[PDB]
Amino acid sequence: GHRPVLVLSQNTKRESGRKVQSGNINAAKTIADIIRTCLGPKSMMKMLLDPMGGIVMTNDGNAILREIQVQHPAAKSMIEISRTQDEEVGDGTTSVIILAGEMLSVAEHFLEQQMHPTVVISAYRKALDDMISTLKKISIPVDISDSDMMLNIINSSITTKAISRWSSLACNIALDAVKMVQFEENGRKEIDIKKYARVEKIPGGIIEDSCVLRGVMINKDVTHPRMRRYIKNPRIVLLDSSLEYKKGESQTDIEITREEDFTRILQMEEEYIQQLCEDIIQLKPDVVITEKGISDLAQHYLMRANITAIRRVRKTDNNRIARACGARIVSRPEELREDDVGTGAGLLEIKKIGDEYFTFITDCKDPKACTILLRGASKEILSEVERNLQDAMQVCRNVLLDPQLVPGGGASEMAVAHALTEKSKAMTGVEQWPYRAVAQALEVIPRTLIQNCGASTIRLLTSLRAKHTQENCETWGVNGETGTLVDMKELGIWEPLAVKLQTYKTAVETAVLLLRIDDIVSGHKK
Amino acid sequence: MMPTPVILLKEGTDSSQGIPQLVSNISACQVIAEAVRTTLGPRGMDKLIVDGRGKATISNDGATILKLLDVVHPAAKTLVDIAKSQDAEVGDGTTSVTLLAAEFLK
Amino acid sequence: AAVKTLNPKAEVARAQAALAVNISAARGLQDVLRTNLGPKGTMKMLVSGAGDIKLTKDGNVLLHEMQIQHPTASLIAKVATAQDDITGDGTTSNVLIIGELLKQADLYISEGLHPRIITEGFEAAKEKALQFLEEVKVSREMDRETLIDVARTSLRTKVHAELADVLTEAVVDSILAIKKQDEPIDLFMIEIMEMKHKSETDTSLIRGLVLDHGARHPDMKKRVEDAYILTCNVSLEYEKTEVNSGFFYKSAEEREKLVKAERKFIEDRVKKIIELKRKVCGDSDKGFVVINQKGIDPFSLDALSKEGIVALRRAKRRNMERLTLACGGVALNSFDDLSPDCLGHAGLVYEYTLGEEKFTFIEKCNNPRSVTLLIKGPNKHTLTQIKDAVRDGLRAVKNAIDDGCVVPGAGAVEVAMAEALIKHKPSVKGRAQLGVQAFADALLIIPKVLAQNSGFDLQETLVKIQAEHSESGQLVGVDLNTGEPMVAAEVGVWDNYCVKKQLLHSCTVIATNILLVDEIMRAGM
Amino acid sequence: MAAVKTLNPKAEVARAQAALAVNISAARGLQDVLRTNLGPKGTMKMLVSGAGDIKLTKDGNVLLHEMQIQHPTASLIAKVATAQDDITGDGTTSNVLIIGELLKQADLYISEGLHPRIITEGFEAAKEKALQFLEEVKVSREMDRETLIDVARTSLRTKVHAELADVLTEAVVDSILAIKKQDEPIDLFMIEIMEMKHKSETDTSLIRGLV
Amino acid sequence: ALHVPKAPGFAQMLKEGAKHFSGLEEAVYRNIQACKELAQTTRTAYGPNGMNKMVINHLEKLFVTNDAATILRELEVQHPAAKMIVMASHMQEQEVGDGTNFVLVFAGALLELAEELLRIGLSVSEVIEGYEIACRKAHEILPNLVCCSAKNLRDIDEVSSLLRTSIMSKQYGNEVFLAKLIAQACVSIFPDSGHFNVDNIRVCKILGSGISSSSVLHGMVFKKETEGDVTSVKDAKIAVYSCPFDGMITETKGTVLIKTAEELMNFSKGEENLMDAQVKAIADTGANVVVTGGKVADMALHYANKYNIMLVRLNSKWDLRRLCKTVGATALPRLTPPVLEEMGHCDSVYLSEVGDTQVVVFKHEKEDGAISTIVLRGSTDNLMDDIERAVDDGVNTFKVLTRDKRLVPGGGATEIELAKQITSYGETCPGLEQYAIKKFAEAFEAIPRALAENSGVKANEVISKLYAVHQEGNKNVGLDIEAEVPAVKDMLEAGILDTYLGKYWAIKLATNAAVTVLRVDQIIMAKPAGGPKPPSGK
Amino acid sequence: ALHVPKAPGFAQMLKEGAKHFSGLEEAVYRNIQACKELAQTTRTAYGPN
Ligand SMILES: Nc1ncnc2c1ncn2[C@@H]1O[C@H](COP(=O)(O)OP(=O)(O)O)[C@@H](O)[C@H]1O
Ligand SMILES: Nc1ncnc2c1ncn2[C@@H]1O[C@H](COP(=O)(O)OP(=O)(O)O)[C@@H](O)[C@H]1O
Ligand SMILES: Nc1ncnc2c1ncn2[C@@H]1O[C@H](COP(=O)(O)OP(=O)(O)O)[C@@H](O)[C@H]1O
Ligand SMILES: [Mg+2]
Ligand SMILES: [Mg+2]
Ligand SMILES: [Mg+2]
Ligand SMILES: [Mg+2]
Ligand SMILES: [Mg+2]
Repeated sequence: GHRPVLVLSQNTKRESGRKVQSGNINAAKTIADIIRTCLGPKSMMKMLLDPMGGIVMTNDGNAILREIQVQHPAAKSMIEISRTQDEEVGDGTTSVIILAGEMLSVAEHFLEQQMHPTVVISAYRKALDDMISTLKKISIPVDISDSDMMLNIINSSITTKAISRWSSLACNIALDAVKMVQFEENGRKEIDIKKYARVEKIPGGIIEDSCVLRGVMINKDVTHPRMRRYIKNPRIVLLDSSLEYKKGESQTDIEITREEDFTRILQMEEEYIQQLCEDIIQLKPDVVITEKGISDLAQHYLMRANITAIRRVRKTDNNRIARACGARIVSRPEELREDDVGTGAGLLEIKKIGDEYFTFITDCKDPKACTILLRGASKEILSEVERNLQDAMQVCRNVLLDPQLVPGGGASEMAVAHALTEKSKAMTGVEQWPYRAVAQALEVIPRTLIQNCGASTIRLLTSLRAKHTQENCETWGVNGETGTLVDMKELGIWEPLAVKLQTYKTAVETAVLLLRIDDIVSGHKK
Repeated sequence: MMPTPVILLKEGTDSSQGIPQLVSNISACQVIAEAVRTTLGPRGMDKLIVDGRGKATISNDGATILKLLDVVHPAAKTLVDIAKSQDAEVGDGTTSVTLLAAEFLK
Repeated sequence: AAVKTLNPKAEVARAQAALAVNISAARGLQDVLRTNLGPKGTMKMLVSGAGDIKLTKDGNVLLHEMQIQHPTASLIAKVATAQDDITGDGTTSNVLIIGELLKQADLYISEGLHPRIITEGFEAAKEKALQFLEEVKVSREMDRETLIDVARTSLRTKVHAELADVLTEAVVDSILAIKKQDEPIDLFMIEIMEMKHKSETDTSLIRGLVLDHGARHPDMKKRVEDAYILTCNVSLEYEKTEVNSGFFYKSAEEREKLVKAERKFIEDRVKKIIELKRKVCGDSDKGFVVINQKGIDPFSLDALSKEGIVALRRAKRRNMERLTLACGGVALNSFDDLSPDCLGHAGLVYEYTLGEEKFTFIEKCNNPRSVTLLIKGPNKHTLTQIKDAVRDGLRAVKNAIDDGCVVPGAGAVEVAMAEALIKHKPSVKGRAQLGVQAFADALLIIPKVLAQNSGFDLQETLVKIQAEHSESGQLVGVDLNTGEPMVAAEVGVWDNYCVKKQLLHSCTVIATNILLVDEIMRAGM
Repeated sequence: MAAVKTLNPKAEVARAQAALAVNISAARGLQDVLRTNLGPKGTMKMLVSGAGDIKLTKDGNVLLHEMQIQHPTASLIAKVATAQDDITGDGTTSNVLIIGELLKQADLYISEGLHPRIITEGFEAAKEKALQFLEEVKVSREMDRETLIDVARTSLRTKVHAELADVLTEAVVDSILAIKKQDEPIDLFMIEIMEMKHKSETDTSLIRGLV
Repeated sequence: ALHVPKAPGFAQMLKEGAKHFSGLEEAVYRNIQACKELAQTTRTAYGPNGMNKMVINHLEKLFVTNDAATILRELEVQHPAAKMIVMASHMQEQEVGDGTNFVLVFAGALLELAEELLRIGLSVSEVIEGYEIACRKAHEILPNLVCCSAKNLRDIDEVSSLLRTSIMSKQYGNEVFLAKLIAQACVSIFPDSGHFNVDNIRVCKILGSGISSSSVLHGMVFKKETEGDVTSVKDAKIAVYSCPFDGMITETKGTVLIKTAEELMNFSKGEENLMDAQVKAIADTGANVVVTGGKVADMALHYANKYNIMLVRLNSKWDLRRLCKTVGATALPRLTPPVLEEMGHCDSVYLSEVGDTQVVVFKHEKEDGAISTIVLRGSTDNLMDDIERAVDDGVNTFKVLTRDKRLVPGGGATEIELAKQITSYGETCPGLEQYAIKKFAEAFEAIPRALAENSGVKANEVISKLYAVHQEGNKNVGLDIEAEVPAVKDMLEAGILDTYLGKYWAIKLATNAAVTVLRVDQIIMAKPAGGPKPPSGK
Repeated sequence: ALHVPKAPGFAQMLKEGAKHFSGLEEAVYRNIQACKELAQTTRTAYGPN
């Protein structure tokens, strides 16, 4: 007995002082170093072993970061900012991580030099505002109608992925999907590619056969063999309620005392099913899609009217069909109207791919939803192609919402760094040194590009910095392949302004958040 | 005999072949016959067997004594089986059959 | 390591370690699968954890049944699985080409060359190789002889010579039976049924259906000559009310009346069937067969048997389509309006009993659009091997029918492609010529492995074949009996064009992706 | 599985291509580690012993001795390099590199179904021809001070830093010329190597006497 | 330098519990050794002089038998090549019913001789081709070795003589009596219709009086008791009901609703009156015996006893079907009285006690009926099981004879003639397959050699004498087991004959199994698992 | 597909307790960090203060 007495519970560790700051900055730098080599057109693949047995081959920084598990909370914050960057704009996930790591690394110096973190944070915020101003200044407009320019933008977005050799087909697919998904209702513009731009992967075939359909495709088959698998101009009716006899939600009990009541009940069930089928037929459709089961008797009654029917379809797939073919999902067939009947799909085909049946509602006229049929070598290759297509569609949506572009290949970073350095000459306070530190730390992107390209970092970066000190050289970047300085007005590597703004904001605020941290406490439960 | 990494039968299989196993079978039959040997005749004596639960069975019947014996020897079980057969078909002579069979084997 | 610093229990291989691990795994898989290629290959035996015995020669089956826990092995297995799922053949060639591509790439990477140039050369060589494959394919009208040749080139590689010869006729006849002009072939209409009572050479084609179940009433006829087939999906057994009814009576007589009354619903449908049978055939010469996808209670079975009707219950779901296509009837989900025009016809129906399981044969159809393949063998593993072989043969024949072209086999196309790639190499700009050369050498693996399996030496046979091809310009392959160059087209050694194109595309893609991997990570814990 | 394991269940055996693959892997690993040693532009290796002693070295034989390796083929290569160092005192890294490259090149053709024996006759014939050519190409000179200084440079510059090697060249050449007797074998035991730990590395020199 | 690492590649990629065997020595020779070991294990039970084997399975169940198939089934065989040999033997048993030991002996001999051929320098492909050619030649030769046909199957003595050779290997001491029993049982069944059903033979095992007291009954015997007072009927008119002998009830739900006192008073009386009326209506048709497949109600039993109706309850549906076949009735689904076509007739049905077992007997007097039952007596359960196995072998031999009437001489004569002619054929075959053909011919020597070894004489002298006699021009001479000195005698006169179809199928299956084993070159066994059996096997 | 095997060559031949740090990031940066840490520990005792 006579147990020890103490203030806090056991296993409640606590670390304080500059050691905490050093550990946090080191964790951020380690996170940056993990994916430093996955930046630029010459980035290499990385293989990730899923805990459940899967394998992920990816170049995306967000996927790599989210596929690993870390214990240090600063690394957790880095993973969180990578996920935030991926969710917001779509790409730039590794660039923001690299920038945040570099900013924290250069703030470590001033932390060593007795400067309080609050001064560093204020300088960081001033630098962020000035970078926002410069990025908005050096932007250029883009016309939406110019399809070639959009294709070039998507190409420059996907040159760093593994789909760079099929870039033309990938850009066409992404542009068509983003344009055709674009929708407006009640004066509210909407580009919802998460729900109405579905990417379906079927291993096999060749990637050149992959295409975006003017419709939707589902992994479903007809309920009965006697049912047509090819209809020229189908009239689609969508249902989300079962076409079978089911009990009510109230506790109902029958009490049979006469001979003919049992058969009467069974015939009443059959007649109720026939009534529902007749209500459906009254609109004279061609195909019927339901999210719940369809009884065999209902199938017979539907076939009697020469009507195709798919038994069980997911909610999201049914919504995609409704958007594509202009149908409206209804629950009670008695409430069905002519307007709810979906016309607009120019062909319905149920063909066999490999050893599995697939239903196509393609050939629609003005459809608002799509499926992206992806074919390739294997499942991992198709997953990586899907990730690249997601990045392309996100970039296309960002350009559609914001028609501004800024030069790529490190040109924007160098131009903003030069502007920040020039503005820093006016300040006389102590805040100028972290300001210039942020300015030069922003130069990590071209340095990483040169390092990945294999060229010499020091002389190329010095020449680029000297070039950016001239009058009109804001578009001078670095080739990610030949390792030479080139004007981006000729190379054409442009990236959306929104992506760059989000990257800079996220990096600066991650540095700010990790700079405020001190007195780490751990071990307590909830 | 070699370990033979891949083996024919299941590991732990016991096999006995030849004259020695037949001699052992005969000896087991004699052992079984000895357990009911003294229960034969007007001067015969009873045997008491206690089970796991503690119940005691006192009997002069050869078939009952053999049944209460928990024989596991494959050759010895034949004597118990023929004692049961004699009890079923006749009802008397259950002690004589085991003695006769064991004496034949001896 | 940074990853180990962040996660202490992390396994990481970086830079040359990643390439070494991937190439070692690929070369191990290739070394295992070298002996599979060609009809002269060696059968491999697979024993599962439960002691099940599996004799096979297919690449995909062997890959799935190897006890391997390697990432690159999993990637190659997925690639081969896609290959088998789409084309049905070429898995062993897929693995061999992937392994040899990686080995040839390493041969240059180990000398300081960067893998990116190797990948660029691989892709340029792949484009040129696809062009050459388009230029070399033989567009032919797919008559019976060409399909027999293709089925032979598959089955002889997969099974014994005589068994392959039988399966060629079986598969070709089945495909010709189910195929309609200018219409996609549905392989679901060929039922592969296994019986385990006779020899492997007894496998045959029944131009009809074979069902794994028989009539459950002992008094039903065991053989009907002229039959009217009634395929249906109607429950003929007692069904309970959906609303939880139950019965309420006050005397034994009322209970008897309720018992007699609750069967009226099913008895009405049974009476409809009986009346249709009576109307259709008024004599005892013709017969009536009822195949139901749902159960039939003993009362309905007795009622049907009292009218001389054979009833089969709990049939397979696809059997409805198969019977409607073969017999020619109409599948029914209800008996609301049943007419003689919806009845199928079969020229002979009989039941065969084998041990505890019974089978029903439906043959002599007027023009069966759906047929069945009956696999017969003395062992389960023999049945599995024959099923795999007939699947491969059906896939090959279907591919030949779809793609009107066909590519000469025996490695002749590989040699010609390698020669064309070597000739085209000077046109490639930069150091990608090394990648082009590596791609050509990797393509040359198929004749090498064929010669090695046939027992000859790689170098002499390969140089002889290449010299003959250069001198004559023909498509000379490998003669597995003599080792001399031989025109594969003339002798009938054919390969699927789609299979070759898929091999090229998938192998190049996976090799390029693996070559660019510089780090394997395991930090999900 | 094998014949050996039938008699000795706890026996480790590699047969046919397995043994060749094991040997090639070990040789290639040793060559990969020792590649960076060759030439004056090589990199230092820091070798920490179990007790914690620090040894910075570039010599192939010394580096092999301080390897934490338990491989048979590595042991054979180490013995060969040890004999090389014992008799000639140089060429250990080149020894390991040449052995590894020979094995790799031989495996390159063996993987094509070729028997290793033919490679062995090729190797012996090529060795004979190479020895003849080496006899043809050698440069016979009068070993004056300049040639000895050049040889000492070509060794020490690889072994140590530039200016340190420059000092050691003069030291070694002067010592050898001091103890050398005309047309007599050179007794290297007569050059005592004494070390002190009080000055810089460039303060090492030669004493025309004994310490 | 004190450890040998695993070679890079497949060796390291293998799982921890897996094993990989490849090449000749590691795979083919090991499989041949295992198959030879299995064949040597089973060899001692071949022929009439074969000894029984005590086999204890995992459930500690006794088994005494010289039947190769049963021994193989009750051995936990772990080597997969031996598993293929065992399943080939089981296939032979399923197809024919006899010759399993022949299958094992031939497969083992073929595999040892193939191992010898591989050692001397032949390739696996050459050995396989030679074995296939020799098997084809043997199949061609076999019809020429047929000595005589059955030529009559409705006869009693001739069928018994034919089956004597089949059931002489098992229970060698007393095969004449068992031959007569099985002959009578098989001749009662097998009507003018050519089809013969093995399942129509029923074996009832009641111990107590030795196997010499066994008999054959033209009917069925059930180890049950009558549920009523009547225990003997002389002019039985069995009515068979699949439904329980009770008032039927609704399948949905039965709830007696009472609203007045009169209904409560009269419900039980009405139910009992309905039961009495139903039972009396059943009895009025003349059905004095009632057999039901379900439970029997108390009131129904009382009213059946009131009307002098014999009650027998058969729980097994197979027994009900067999009784319907024997008597000639129809299992009614309801309790309605049976019409004259559904009313079965048996000449005598009664309750009797055999030994210390109460049985119900449905006995016919005519030498006809769909099903005949053999009642077996004895002193030990294991001995009676062995007698049942011998009876099964005899019935399978009769079924084979119905399928094919051709017979070949036994006692090794057929094997010696086959070996001689295959050797003669192979001596004229140029090429490397002559060695394989000669070895296939020599593999036939293992049958007479095993017979001679089991009989206790020198095998070499017997084989030399057999070759001499076959060379001088006698093809029907085999091993004479009734002699202390190696001697031979003509087997056509002795009546020791084997079914041609059985030998043909056994040769085919043994050759196929040997070839299949030889084709295997690599083995990849997964880590063994102690799982609770495959789901298919339950 | 759940474990990363050791790379063939030097990694497999390494002893069970040995460590091998090679390259710039794995060796030089770690050594510089250790030296900086030692200097940090001793720094505060410099000078009269
Ligand atoms: N062809 C090119 N030449 C030079 N730089 C390029 C080229 N293509 C892309 N970049 C640069 O690489 C960056 C994209 O790299 P990426 O791997 O997509 O990183 P993130 O995932 O963070 O966007 C862009 O900032 C762009 O400036
Ligand atoms: N009779 C033959 N003569 C020569 N070559 C053949 C013959 N049959 C098949 N081949 C060649 O051997 C190869 C067999 O490959 P196969 O074992 O089927 O691999 P996969 O099953 O992965 O397709 C084919 O590419 C074909 O070109
Ligand atoms: N009386 C006999 N004399 C000599 N040989 C016999 C006699 N009876 C049977 N055989 C031989 O014994 C063999 C039967 O062996 P058996 O134990 O039945 O094995 P299986 O059950 O596998 O057929 C037959 O081939 C036959 O030639
Ligand atoms: Mg990007
Ligand atoms: Mg007494
Ligand atoms: Mg194939
Ligand atoms: Mg040196
Ligand atoms: Mg027998």
